Amino acid sequence: TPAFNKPKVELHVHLDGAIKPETILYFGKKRGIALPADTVEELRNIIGMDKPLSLPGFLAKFDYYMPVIAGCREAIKRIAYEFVEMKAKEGVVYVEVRYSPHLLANSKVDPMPWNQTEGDVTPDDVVDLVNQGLQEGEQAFGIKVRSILCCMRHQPSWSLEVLELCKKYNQKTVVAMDLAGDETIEGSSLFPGHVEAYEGAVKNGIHRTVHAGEVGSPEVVREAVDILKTERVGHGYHTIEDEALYNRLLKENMHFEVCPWSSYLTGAWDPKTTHAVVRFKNDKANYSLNTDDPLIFKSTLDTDYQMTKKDMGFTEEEFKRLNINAAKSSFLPEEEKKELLERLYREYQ
Ligand SMILES: OC[C@H]1O[C@@H](N2CNc3c(O)ncnc32)[C@H](O)[C@@H]1O
Ligand SMILES: [Zn+2]
Repeated sequence: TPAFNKPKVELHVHLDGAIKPETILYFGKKRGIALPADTVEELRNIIGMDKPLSLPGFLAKFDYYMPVIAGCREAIKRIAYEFVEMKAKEGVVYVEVRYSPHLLANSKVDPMPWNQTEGDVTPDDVVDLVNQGLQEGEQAFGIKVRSILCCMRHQPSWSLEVLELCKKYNQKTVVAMDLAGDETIEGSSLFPGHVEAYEGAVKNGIHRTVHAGEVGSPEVVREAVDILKTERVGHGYHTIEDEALYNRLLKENMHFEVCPWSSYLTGAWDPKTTHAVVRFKNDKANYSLNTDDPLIFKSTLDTDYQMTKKDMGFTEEEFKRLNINAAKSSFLPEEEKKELLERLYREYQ
């Protein structure tokens, strides 16, 4: 009984937010770095979330383990290879992982992250490491996996570099650019750095996706679509507040990377109101189901499917339909995208 026992497509999930508590414990002791706990169980209760907190409160959880990974090549390549394994077990045939290359490096990064000590793992180096562990997992488990480099809202100076990384690793797993981080930061979507990086992505052919509407107003989503020129909208739950902007995005067939369990734990979705995804399922909108950060939300792709099934009354037909759309909205090249749609239709028969 796993809600939807059929191939799936995940377009929204962060690598640094989907690491096995066991691997975190392994590198914590191997490098001698402190950890909130010394047990996979207790470490799960410290990093994991039980009740709804907030976007700034959920983002702090990363501080507990990111230092144990960042800086180590062996750890960056391993978490990428294990990520594929996880997705292969959940029944996901195609996936798009996203992460901030700068948050995992300890060299050539202005504001050094996690108070690290200068080393040699450059940002361009973490993109290559992740490409290797992701490619190895593809041959060992049998699933297609592409990546997405993120732009941190609070750090616009890194953006232009994220764009160059997308151009250099184009198709070599990297298929797009994203803007994640603290959406509560006022005007973080208009910071010249971000705006310039997305302007170059539009003229260079780099795909785009922007975290918006998760906790901000409809104006933020409007800026990601009009000024940043996104091809997708991470979350976008608050878009319905602006009837005009929502119906316009509904006509343009804008994709909405939805994350149900995540919106409840971050406060992005008030539990006393109907979830936006319900309105999406009713309006036949383009959207996909995702996990966002399984490690911190103590969840699995099935969690979200079981949440929409029991609550919100989602049917298998809707599951096959929202997955066919995710495959159509994926940043795969035409040929590969056709192959994906050919496989799903064959398995959905
Ligand atoms: O994975 C890249 C970065 O994006 C941020 N993430 C993760 N999850 C997440 C959420 O969906 N909303 C906004 N930003 C997010 C984390 O800060 C992480 O370090
Ligand atoms: Zn996200």
